[PDB]
Amino acid sequence: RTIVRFNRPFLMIIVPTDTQNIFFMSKVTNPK
Amino acid sequence: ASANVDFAFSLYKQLVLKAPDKNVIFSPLSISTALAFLSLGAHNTTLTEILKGLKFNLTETSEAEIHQSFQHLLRTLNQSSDELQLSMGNAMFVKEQLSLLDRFTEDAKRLYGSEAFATDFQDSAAAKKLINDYVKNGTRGKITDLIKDLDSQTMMVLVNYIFFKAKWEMPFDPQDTHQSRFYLSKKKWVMVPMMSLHHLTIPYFRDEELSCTVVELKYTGNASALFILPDQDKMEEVEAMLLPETLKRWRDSLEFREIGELYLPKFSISRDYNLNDILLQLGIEEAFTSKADLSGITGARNLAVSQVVHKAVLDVFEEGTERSAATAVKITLL
Repeated sequence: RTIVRFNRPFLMIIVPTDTQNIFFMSKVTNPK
Repeated sequence: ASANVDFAFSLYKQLVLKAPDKNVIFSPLSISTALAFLSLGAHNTTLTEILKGLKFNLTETSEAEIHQSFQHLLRTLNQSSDELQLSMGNAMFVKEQLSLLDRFTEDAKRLYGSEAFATDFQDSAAAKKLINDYVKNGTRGKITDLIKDLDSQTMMVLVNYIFFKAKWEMPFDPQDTHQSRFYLSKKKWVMVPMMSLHHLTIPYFRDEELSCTVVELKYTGNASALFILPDQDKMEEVEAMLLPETLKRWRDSLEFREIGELYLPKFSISRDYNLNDILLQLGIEEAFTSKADLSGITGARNLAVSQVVHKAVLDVFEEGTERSAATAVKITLL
């Protein structure tokens, strides 16, 4: 029932699964 | 670790002020490891500006310690090739017939895994190819040209690279990829290959506070991709609260749930950066001026930071994700 659609600007944070850290960070305002 | 996270977000704010409408992409780890590596041969104000710059509380931690923490993480390149690829690398291309403290040399090679390469900076056709060929090899071809123009009075160049390829635990079916709309603004849009997954149970949290939605998509290794999607016109409300506390609140609030449909663009982007201004805004000044004490390198106060450059690349496709990043600290005479 709940839909999640990335058709507008977003953030993508790559992290460790069981650890609080940031390996990679990113904002996509335009995928092209 | 809590430092690297504070450092990542500080850096995030800075990059956005400089170009509030462009894509942002970086590896905090790559920038940190390269600034820490530089810290080996740094003394006094110079040395204390870089460590507080990297967000460490010098009351608490010793610097012999911080170096071990970086040495520790790098050791975890031990990497299990079970649908996961990782490789970090550090190097120092020192001028042919420039002498370094045995002590500098040994510390770089032992704590950071660095290697010393004799490079002839008077021939810039080549010194150039050499460093670019090094970075390309390590990133397996993604970052083809980190170094653009390079002067002959360049004494030394420090380089760090990071490569990571992984598989989605829940891969996407290319059959469910169809050109759809991606809105740059409320009234403007483009068409992008939009991948989809259906009736999938994944970590979810709807943050009414910030007007955004958070979801976690796992990779087979021990990493995850965290996606935050602000409501239209709330990207700035979110960015204003991008801090360590907020990352922790989201991760702790994530609860399993079945999503009917999930749409994600298939894309590939990269950014190029001159970090001089950003580090300056985070307080790293003296390493750039006439006052630079980098005498741990030579034994003399004859070297200064010319520039710091970073380039990062992110690929999102149906089977997984590939990202690489590189940082280079250009060093000259003082």
